[PDB]
Amino acid sequence: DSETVGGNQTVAIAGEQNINVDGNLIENIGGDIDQNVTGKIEVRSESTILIDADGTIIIKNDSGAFISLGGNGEVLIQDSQGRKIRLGGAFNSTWDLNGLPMAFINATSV
Amino acid sequence: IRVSQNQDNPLPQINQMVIVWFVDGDSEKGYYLPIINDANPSREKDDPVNDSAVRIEGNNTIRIDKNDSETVGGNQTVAIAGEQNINVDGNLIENIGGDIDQNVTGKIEVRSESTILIDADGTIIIKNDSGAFISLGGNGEVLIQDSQGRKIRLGGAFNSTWDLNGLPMAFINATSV
Amino acid sequence: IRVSQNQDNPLPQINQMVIVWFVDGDSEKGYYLPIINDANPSREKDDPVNDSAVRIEGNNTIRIDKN
Amino acid sequence: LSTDFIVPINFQVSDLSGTLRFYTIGNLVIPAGATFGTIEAIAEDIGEKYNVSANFIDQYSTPLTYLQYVTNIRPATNGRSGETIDNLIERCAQIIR
Amino acid sequence: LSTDFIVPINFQVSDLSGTLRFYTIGNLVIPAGATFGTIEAIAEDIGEKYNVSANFIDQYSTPLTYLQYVTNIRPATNGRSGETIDNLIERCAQIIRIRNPVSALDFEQLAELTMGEGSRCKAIGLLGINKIVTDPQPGVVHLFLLDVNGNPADPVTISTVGATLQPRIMLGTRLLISPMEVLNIELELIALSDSSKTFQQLADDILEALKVFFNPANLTPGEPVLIEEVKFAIRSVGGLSISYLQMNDNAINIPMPNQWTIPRFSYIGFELTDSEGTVYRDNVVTVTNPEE
Amino acid sequence: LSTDFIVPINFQVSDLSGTLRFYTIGNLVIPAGATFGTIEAIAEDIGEKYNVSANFIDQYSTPLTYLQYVTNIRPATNGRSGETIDNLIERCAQIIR
Amino acid sequence: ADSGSLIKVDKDNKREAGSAARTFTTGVDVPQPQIQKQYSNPRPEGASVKEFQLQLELHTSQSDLENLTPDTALYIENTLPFIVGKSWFIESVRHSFSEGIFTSQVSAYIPVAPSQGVGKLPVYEILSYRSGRTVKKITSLQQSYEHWRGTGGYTAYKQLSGFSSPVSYMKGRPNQLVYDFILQQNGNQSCPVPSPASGRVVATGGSNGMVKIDTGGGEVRLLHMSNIRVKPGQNVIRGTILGTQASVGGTSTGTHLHIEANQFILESYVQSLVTGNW
Amino acid sequence: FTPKIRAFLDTIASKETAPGTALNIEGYRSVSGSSTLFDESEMVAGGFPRSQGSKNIGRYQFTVIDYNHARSKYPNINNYSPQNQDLLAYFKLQHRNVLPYLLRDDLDNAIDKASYEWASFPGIGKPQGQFNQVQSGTTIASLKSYYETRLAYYRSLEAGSDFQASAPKDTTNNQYAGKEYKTIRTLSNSTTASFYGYNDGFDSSDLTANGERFNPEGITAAHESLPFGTLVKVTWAVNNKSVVVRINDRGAFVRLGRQIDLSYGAAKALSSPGNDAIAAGLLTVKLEVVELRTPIGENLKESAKNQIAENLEKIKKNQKELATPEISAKGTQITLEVSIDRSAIAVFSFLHTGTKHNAIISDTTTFTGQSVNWVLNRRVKNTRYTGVTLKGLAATITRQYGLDLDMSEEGEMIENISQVSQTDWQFLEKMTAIQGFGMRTVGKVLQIYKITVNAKKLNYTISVVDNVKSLIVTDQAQTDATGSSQKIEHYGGRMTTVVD
Amino acid sequence: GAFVRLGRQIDLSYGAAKALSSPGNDAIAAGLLTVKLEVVELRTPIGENL
Repeated sequence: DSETVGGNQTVAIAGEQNINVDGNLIENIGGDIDQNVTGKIEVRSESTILIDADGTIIIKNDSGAFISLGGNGEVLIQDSQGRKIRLGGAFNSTWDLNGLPMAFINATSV
Repeated sequence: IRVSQNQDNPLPQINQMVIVWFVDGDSEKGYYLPIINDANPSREKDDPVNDSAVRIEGNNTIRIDKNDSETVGGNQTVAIAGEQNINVDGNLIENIGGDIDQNVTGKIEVRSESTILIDADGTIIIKNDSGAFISLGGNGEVLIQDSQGRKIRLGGAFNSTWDLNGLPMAFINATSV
Repeated sequence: IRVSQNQDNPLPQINQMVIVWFVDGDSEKGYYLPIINDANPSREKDDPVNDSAVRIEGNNTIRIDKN
Repeated sequence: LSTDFIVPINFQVSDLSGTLRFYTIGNLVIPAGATFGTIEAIAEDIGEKYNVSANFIDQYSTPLTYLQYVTNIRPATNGRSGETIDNLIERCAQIIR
Repeated sequence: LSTDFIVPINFQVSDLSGTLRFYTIGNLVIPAGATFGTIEAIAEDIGEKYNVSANFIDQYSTPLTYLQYVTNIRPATNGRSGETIDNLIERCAQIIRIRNPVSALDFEQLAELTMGEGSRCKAIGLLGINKIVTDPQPGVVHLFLLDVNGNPADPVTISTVGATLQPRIMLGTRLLISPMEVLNIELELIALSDSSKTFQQLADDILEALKVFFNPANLTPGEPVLIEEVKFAIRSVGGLSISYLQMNDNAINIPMPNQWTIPRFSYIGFELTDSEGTVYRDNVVTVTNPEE
Repeated sequence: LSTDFIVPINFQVSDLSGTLRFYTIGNLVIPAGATFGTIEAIAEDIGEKYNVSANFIDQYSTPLTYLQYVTNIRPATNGRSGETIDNLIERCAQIIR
Repeated sequence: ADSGSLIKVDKDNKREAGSAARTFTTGVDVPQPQIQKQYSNPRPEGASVKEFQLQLELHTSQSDLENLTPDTALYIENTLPFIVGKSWFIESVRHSFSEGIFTSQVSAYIPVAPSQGVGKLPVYEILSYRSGRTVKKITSLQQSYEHWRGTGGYTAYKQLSGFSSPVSYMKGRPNQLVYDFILQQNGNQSCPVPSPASGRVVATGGSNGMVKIDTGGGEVRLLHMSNIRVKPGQNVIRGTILGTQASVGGTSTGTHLHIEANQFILESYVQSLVTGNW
Repeated sequence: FTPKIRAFLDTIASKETAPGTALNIEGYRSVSGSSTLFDESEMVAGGFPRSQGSKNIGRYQFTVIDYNHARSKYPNINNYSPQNQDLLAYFKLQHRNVLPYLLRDDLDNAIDKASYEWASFPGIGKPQGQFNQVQSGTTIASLKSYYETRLAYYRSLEAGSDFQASAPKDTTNNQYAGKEYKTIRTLSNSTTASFYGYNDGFDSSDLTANGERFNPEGITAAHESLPFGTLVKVTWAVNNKSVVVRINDRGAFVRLGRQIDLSYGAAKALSSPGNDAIAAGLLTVKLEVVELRTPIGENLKESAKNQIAENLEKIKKNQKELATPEISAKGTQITLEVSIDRSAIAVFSFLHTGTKHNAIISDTTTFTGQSVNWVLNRRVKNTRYTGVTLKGLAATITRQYGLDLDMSEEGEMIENISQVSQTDWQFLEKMTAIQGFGMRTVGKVLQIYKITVNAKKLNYTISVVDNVKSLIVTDQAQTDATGSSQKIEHYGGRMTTVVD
Repeated sequence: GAFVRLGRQIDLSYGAAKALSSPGNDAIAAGLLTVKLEVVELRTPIGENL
C-alpha cells in the first residue's frame, strides 16, 4: 500500500488507535516532533534502546528535577530541591549540595 | 466506466459478470460496470447498509496533491504484515487523549540532531530486565540503581545518598578533591 | 451518478468525456458517469487487473462515524 | 475563445417575461480573444410598447455555445405606430420649399 | 501516435480571412511515430488572387483527432485567370513555327513547354561554360531556365529539359543548360490620390498591377526595366497621380547585370496623399527572402 | 481448454490485405489440454496468384472463442489455371505405353 | 471514445431547413456504423436516388424479352424532350401472359447524375552472432565479428579504422556492409524488429522473410523476419516495426536477423537499439 | 507562443538586443547601435516609436516598414508593446518561412531562413548570414545550443509528474499492439533447471503437451504448473544472462524442486563467451514471468485537453453544403381563383410539389400543390430552446422561412425543451398540442389558435333539403386498443405519477 | 495590461483604486499599493445538512 500527500495530513480519532506492524517501522521526519500525551507513555522493547541527539538532551519533570546531557558534553543531574551532580562541559566535576548533608551508607573501602 | 476522473479501480476478473451498455446502440461501442453476483459475492459487514467493505487483491496507491483529512468516530485498527514507512517533510504533531502502550520486539532507534525533550508531571523510569534503572521521581527523588543493588540516591525522602551495598568504591586518575 | 450515497467524488474536468443516460428518454433529464479516454487516461499499475491507483487533485476528506 | 465568434443575424432576445422580443440587425463578430461585443436589434413588431428602458432585455431563447449573457446598454427608442397628419403635412410643405 | 494518421483527400484549408480555400490533392499518411507530413494542395478556383505567401494558409474547419496545425510551406504560385486573345494567338503561332528549333525564340518556346506553365527560358548562342560573351564558341547553345515556381531551375528540371531537347538539336552541336538569375526590384512610390478609391483599395490595385507587370511571362530576361513603363503600369490602375517613383534607390532605368537575369520585384513602399492632406504610408514585402 | 475444441470446416482465413482467402479442408479437432494444432486449407479460387510463401496467411474473419492465431507452416503451392497442351499430350501417350 | 475530440465525418446539408443554419444540425440521432479502420464512410452514391420515375407498359417482343433486363440502359425515343436522350435505369421488368398476348410492364427511373523516425522505443539488447563463434552482446558496430560467406560467398572482408574484426560487405559494394545478429527485448528473441532506416518498402516476404527498403540513395535489406506488418509500397520511418524476429506459431521458433545496409545506417541502428532514442 | 516559439524568440533576442539584456524585460526597449533604451511611454503611446526614426527599435530589431508589413496581416497591432513585438516577430517568422522548419525541429534550416530577416544570424554555407553583422563566436551550433537550453527551461515550467498507461491512437477502430515485455512476478529467485532434447530420446518426432512437435533447437521450456504460452524469463546466475522461453510442454521427469526444464536451444541461448550453459548439466537460474505491454509514458491529459478544446472550437464553424443549382420551373406558386355564380371570386395559394403525365394519346398532365406548412415539414432538425414562450418560438420558426404569424394569445413560457430529430412542423405540432393550441395555414400566414368548444367566430347553417346529396353520421366507443399513443394520451391515460 | 515591468501581476483601474480608499487613507495618494490578491466566485452558501 502506498500513500502520497502533497499537502497536510490530519487525523482525528475519537476512539482508540491500534497499530500492529509485523515488520520494521521506519519514520523519517523532515521537521519537528511535538508529542503531547495526557495519559502515560509506556515504551517497551526487549533488545535495545538508542537515544541520539547531535544537540542537547533534557529529561525533566514539573518537579524541577532533570537529567541534562549537554550539547557541549556537560552532564547535570538535578533534584527538585536543587542538589546537582555535574561532570564536565569545560569545567570541574562538582557535587553541588545546596548546603545540605551528604550520606554514605554501607560504605566499604571508599 | 468510472465514477471519478482520475480513479483507476481494479478490473473485473476472468469469469466475472458485468453489465454492458451500448452507445448509440452500436455493438462495437460497449461500456461496462461490474455487478454483485457469485463470482463477485458480497463482502461481510456488520451493517450491510451503512458499512463499507473493500478488498484490493493488488497494490493500493492513493496520491493527494492537496491536504488530507480523516475523521474516525470510533476505533482505528491498522494491521501491516510488512514494513511501515512514514516520510513527513514537515512537523509531526500528535495529541493523545489517553495512554501510549508501545511494545516493540526489536530495537528502537531514535535519531535527532537538534534537541531531545522528555517531560512528565510524575515519575520517569528507565529500566531494564537486569533490575538496573534510573528513576526520576515525581517528588524530585533521583535514584540510579544497578543490577547488583548499588544505588545513588538524591531527592528529598533522604539526603544525598550513595548506598554501596557492602562493595568497595574507587576514584581512578584523581588529582584533587 | 454515484456508487454509494454519501460520497462526493471529484467531478470530470473540462474537455473530459462522459457517458450520459436520459431518464424516460427525455433530453432534459440526463445523468452522467466519467469514462476512460485520453483526457482521462489510465493510471500506471503493476497489475492493471487487481491493483488500485487513484489520484485526487484537491483535498481528500474521509469521515467515518463508526470504527 | 481561440477563434472568432459569430452571433448570427436575426438572433432573438427578450425580457424576463418573454413578451417583448427583439432581433439582431446583422452578424456580430467577436474577434478572437475578446469576450464582449455590441450590435443593433430591432423590435419584433411596430408600436410604442417596444420602447423599453436600459438593462431591460436579458434573455435569449436559443442557447448558443460560449455565449454567457446579453443586455441592452441603450433604452429602445423611436418605436411608433404611425405619425400624425400634421407632421406629415409639415413634411410635405418643407419638401415644397 | 501508436497508429498511422490519415489526412483524407480534399481536406479544406483557408487563410485568416476565410475567403481563399485550398484542397489537398490526395490522401496523406503520416506513419506512426512521426509528427509532420507534407502534401500538395490546389486552390478552389482559378485566378491570380490565390497566389499567397508562405504560411498564409493555416485555418481549417473540419477538426481531426490529434491534428495540431497545418500551414503552407511554399507560396502558392501559377494562379492564372485565363489568357488574352493575343496570348492564344501566340500559342497558335508557335505551333505553326517550331519545326526544328533553330533561333533563340524557337529554343525558348520549346523549353517552356515540357517544363511547365509559369516558367521561363533564355536562349543564348555561342555562350560557353564561362558565360563570357566576348568568347564565342560556335556550335554552342546555352539555355537559362526559371522553373514553374519562379525560382532558378532545380537540377532535376534541368535534366528533364536536356533530355527533352536532346533528340531535337542539330547533330554535333553542344547544348548547355543552367538556371537563370533573378534581380530584386524594390519600389518606392509617392503619389497623389483623387479620393475615388480608398487608400487600401488603391494599394491593393497597385500591388496587383505590379504583380502582373513583373510576371516572368510578361518579362523578357536580360532586358532593362524602364522606369517610365513601370510608372505607366502603376498609373493604369487609375484614381491616382504619380509624383515620384524610386527603383533600387534611384529614379533611373535598371539594366540587368547580364543576358540571363530576370527582374523580380520584392518590396514596395506607398506614400499616398489625398486632397485633404491625409498621408497613408504602407510597406509590402512580396517575396519570402532575397535569395528565393 | 478442459474439452476438445473444433475449428469448423470451411473456415475462412486470409492475409493482411484480405484479398487472398483460403478455406479449411475439414474439421480440426484440438484435443483437450492441447492448444496449438494443424489442418490443410485450399484457395478460394484457381490460379497461380494463390501460391504464397510461409507465414503469409495470419487473419481469420470470424472471431471464434478461445482461438488466438492462425498461420501457414508451408508455402502454398500447386496453384494453377490449367496445364499445357504438351503435358496433356505426354500424359495421354504414357497411358498407352 | 479514446480521444473524445468530437470529429466530424461529413459536410453538413442544411438545405431548405431554414435561414439560421447556425443553431441546428439537420441530422439523425443514431450514427452510421463505421466500417473502415481509419477512413470515413463514403458519401451516398446518389445513383440509388430516383429523380424521375417512369411506368412503361408495352407489347412484348423478342427483343423486348432478351434485351430488356435491369443490366441495360433504356433509351426511349419519339417522346417528350426531357425523356429523349437520357439513360433510364430499369428498376424491374414483368412479363405477363393471360392469353396469346404477352404483356410487358417496365418500371424504370433516372438516377441523379454527377518525420525522420519514431520518438521513443523500449531499450533493446543486440547480440552479434557467428556460425562458429559464440554469440556475444555488443554495444556498437565496432565490437562485433563478421558473418560467414553466405550461399556462394557474396561476402568480402575489408579492414576499417575502429572495428575489432574484419568488416563484411557485399561483393562489389564496400559501402553495403552485411551482418547477422540477434535482437532482444527484456531477454526475448521474439521481439518486434524496428526499421533501421526510413524509406519506401519495395518487396516483402519470399524465401526467408525479405523486407526491402528503398531509402533513395541505397537499399536496406532484412532477412529472417516473420509476421511482416509492412506491405510493399508502404512508407516507413526509422524505428517502424517491420515484423517479428520469430513467429509465435513455432515456425522453427528460432533464428537470427540478417541485415544489409551502409555503415552509417547500421551504426545509428545499433545506437538507437541500445539507447532507445530513435 | 508555445515553448518552441518562445525559445526561438529568445535565440533571436540573444543577439538582436542591447548588451546585458537578452532575457530581461528592458531588452524590449533596445536600440540598434546604442546601449540606451528608448522611452517607456513611447512603446505605449501608439503606432511606432518616432524618437529614433532611422534606428531599429525593440527586442527584435524592427523598423516601421516591418511594423506596417505585420499590420497588413495583423491589424490589431496598434502600438509597440512586448506582446505586440512578440506578435510581430511571430509574423516575421511566418513570412520568412521559418515556422514550418521550426515546428518540426529542423533548427539548421530554421536559422538559415531566419538569417534573411535578422543580420546577426549566420546562414547555411555562409557564417555571415547574407550580411556581415555576425559577431565573433556566433555559429549555427551555438544558436542551436542556446535554443535547446531555452526550450528545456520553458518545458521544465509545465513538466508534470504523472504517468500514462495508454498510448494515443488516431481512430477507435484502429488498434495497436504491445511494444514492451514487462516482468510480472518472480516465480523463483534461485532454482535448479536442466535441459532436455540433447543426446536423449526427445527428438522432432515427439509431441509436446501443447500438441506441437518438439523442436529441440527452439527457445521453449516445460513447466510443472504454468499455462501453455506463458513467457518465462530465465536468468542464469553464472553470467547474468536472461532468455525468455515459451512454456509449451509439461515435462516427463518430476524429480524434486524442478519447476522448469529448458530445451536444448533455450539452454544454448544462455551461453556467453567463457560460459557454456550446456557444459553445466544443472543451472541455478532465476525464473520470472513476462508479458507484452504498452510502455508507460508521461501523462498527456493536459495536452489532450487542449486538443479537445481546440477541436471543439473548430467544429463549430460554417462547413455546410452550398445551395443546389437547379434550373427548372417546377417549384412555383399555384394561384387558384374559383367562383360558382360569378358574384365573388375566392382566391387560394399553393406551392407546386409534384407532376404526373400520361404520354400516349391521353394527353393528361396532373399538377399537385400543397400549403406552406409543407415547407416547415421538409427537413429534420436538432435544436434546443430555453426561456421562450409559444408565440416567440413560433415567431422564430416562421422567420426562419419567411412566413407570417397570426396568434393573439402569447401562450405559456417554455423553459427547457429540445427538438430531437424532428421537422419544424412536427416540433410546432407537439408544442401547440401540449399547450392546447392548433395551427392553420392560409396563403403565406400561419395562425395559431386555442382549441376551445367556442372558437369558431362565424357560423354557417345549411339545410339537408335542396342542398346536400349524402349524410353519414357515425359514432364509436372509446377504447385504448385502437388509435395511436397520442390518442390514449389525450384520454385519461397519462403518467400521473412523476418523480422530481 | 500594456506595461509589463517586473513582479506586476495586476493593474487596477482608477475607480477600483478609489474604492480602496478609507477615511484617513487615500489609495490614489500612494502610487504603488502593497495588496493581497485572491480569487472569488459566485457560490451557494454552505448550510446544515437536511
